Amino acid sequence: LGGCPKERAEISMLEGAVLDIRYGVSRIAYSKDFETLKVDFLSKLPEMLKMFEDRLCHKTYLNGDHVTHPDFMLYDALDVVLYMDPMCLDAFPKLVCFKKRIEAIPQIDKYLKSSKYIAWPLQGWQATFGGGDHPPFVIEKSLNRIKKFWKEAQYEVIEHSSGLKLVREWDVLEQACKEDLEELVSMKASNYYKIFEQDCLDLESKLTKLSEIQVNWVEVQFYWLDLYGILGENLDIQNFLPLETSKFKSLTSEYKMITTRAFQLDTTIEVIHIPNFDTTLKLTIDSLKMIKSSLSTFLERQRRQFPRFYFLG
Amino acid sequence: LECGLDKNDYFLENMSIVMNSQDAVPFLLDPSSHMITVISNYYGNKTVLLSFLEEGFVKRLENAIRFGSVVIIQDGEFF
Amino acid sequence: SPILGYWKIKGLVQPTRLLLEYLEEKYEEHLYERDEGDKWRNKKFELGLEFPNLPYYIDGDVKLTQSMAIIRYIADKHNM
Repeated sequence: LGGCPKERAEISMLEGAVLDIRYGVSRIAYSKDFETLKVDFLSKLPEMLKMFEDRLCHKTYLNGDHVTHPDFMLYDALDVVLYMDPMCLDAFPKLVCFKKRIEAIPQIDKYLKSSKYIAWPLQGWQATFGGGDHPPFVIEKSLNRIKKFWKEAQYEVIEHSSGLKLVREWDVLEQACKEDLEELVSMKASNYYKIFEQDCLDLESKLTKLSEIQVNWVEVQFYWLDLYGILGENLDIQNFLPLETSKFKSLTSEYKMITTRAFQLDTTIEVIHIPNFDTTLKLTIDSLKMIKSSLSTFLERQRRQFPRFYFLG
Repeated sequence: LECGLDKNDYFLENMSIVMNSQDAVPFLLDPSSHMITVISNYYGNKTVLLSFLEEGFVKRLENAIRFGSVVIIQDGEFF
Repeated sequence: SPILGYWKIKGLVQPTRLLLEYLEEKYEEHLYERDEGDKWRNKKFELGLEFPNLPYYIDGDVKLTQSMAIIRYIADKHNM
C-alpha cells in the first residue's frame, strides 16, 4: 500500500484520478446512444492521457520509484480503451511506456498469455459497451464512421444577384455518398454482418435515396443557372418568348421554396425525409429541358431565316 | 475446367501454380482476358474486380481487405 | 486570501466549502455568476491545476482541482 501515511495517501490520490477515468467509461457505457457518446469521450481522452504522461516525468511508475497500485489500475483501463481505440496511446508515449512496463512484469505478462485469461468482453453481458460474447467486427467501427459523417453534412450556400440561394461545392458530398454506399456493398462479403446486417440495409435504403435526389438536384441547379442568364434578366428576350418566360418564373417560385425549406433543415441527410423531393426535382428538370428545347427551336428557326446567324453561335 | 480453363496441359499446370500456392500474391498475365472470368466463377459473389488505373482504387481495396473480399486487379503493369 | 474558483453555485465545492467553514479557516471565492460564462472561460486556463475543472482551490501551496483531490487535501492537512 506504501511505506507511510504520506506514500499511502499519494497512491490513493492516484486511485481517485484513475476512477475519474474508470467511471468515465461506465457513464457512457449503459446509454443506448453510446456509439455517439464515444465521440465526446475520445475527444476528452487526450487531455486526460496527457496528465498521466506528465505524472510519468521524473517518475518510474505512477506514485513513485517503487511501483504502486494506480499503475495496475491504468493498465486495466488501457487494456479496455485500446479495444475502443487502438491509437489512443500513440499521442502519449510516456503512458504507452508505463503501460508496457506493467505488462512487462514477467509474471503478469506470462499470465495474460496463459489459458485461464479471458481475452474479452469488458463488462457484464448486459452493458452496451463491451458486452456479449465476442470482440469487434470492424463492421461496427466503419458503420459508426458512416453515421457520424451523415449527421455533419454541410452544404456551402451562397445567394446570387436574385432571391434564390445556391449550393456551391457539390462533388464532395456527392463523392462521400458514393463511397459510403460502396462500403456497405463490401460489408455483405463479410461473415460477421448477418443480424448486424439488417441495420446496414436500412442505411443503404436511406443513402440510395439520397443519391437519387443528389443526381436530379445538381441538374436542376445547373440548367436553371444556365437558363437564368438567357431569360431571367432581359426584357427583350422574354418579350420574344412569352410562354417560355411565364413558365420559367412559375418553376422559379417552386424551387425558391424547395431550397430555402431544404437548407434550413440543416442536415443534408434530413433532405430525403422532405415530402415529394425526388418527384419534385425530376419534374422540374423535365420542364427545364422543355424550355432549353424550346429556345433551341427558336434559335434554329431564327438562324434558318437569315442563314448568316449560323455563323454567329 | 468447369469455370472455363483451357484443356492445354500448360494451362492446367498454370492454374495449379496460381491456386495451390498462395503464401505469395500471384500475377496472372494473359492477353485474352478469359482468365479474369475463370477466377470469378470460382469465387462467385466474393469476386470484386478492381484496376490500378481507376480512381477509387485506393479506398475500394481497403473495403475489400476489411471484409474478406477476393480481389483481382485488372492492370498489373501499372502498380 | 486563499482562493476557490467555481460557479456561483454549490456545484462541486459544496462539502469541502462546509468543512473549511467548520474549522473557521479563512478563504475567498472566484465565482462565475448566472450570466457570467465569460468569467469562467476567463480563468479556465490560468488555474495551474493538475486537472482542469471547477471548482479549483489554491492557497498555502495547495494547488487543486478535482473535488476528491481537493477535499482530501484540506481533510489531511488537519488529520481529520
